[PDB]
Amino acid sequence: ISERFGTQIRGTDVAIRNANDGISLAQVAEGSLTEIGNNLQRVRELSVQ
Amino acid sequence: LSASRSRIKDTDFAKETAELTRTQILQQAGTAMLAQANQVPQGVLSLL
Repeated sequence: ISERFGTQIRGTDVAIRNANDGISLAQVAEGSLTEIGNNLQRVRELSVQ
Repeated sequence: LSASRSRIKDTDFAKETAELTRTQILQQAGTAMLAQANQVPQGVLSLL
């Protein structure tokens, strides 16, 4: 049982790391989409005139 | 990108100090037990 518990804990650590990396990926994608949206807003304002 | 890089390279000061304290205590325990084990076999001389 001690060896099995060791397996569990050691897996849990790298699982934490993988979850953090997923968070980072999502953040970067949202960062780019924001600027795309701002440019679109400007074009629409220009086109109303 | 700078935020992303730091998650996998930086030290967490909260966890390392506990390991330091544990290792320091274990060293003293080991040294004391070593001295005792070395001292043990002296008792054979009284049989002579």
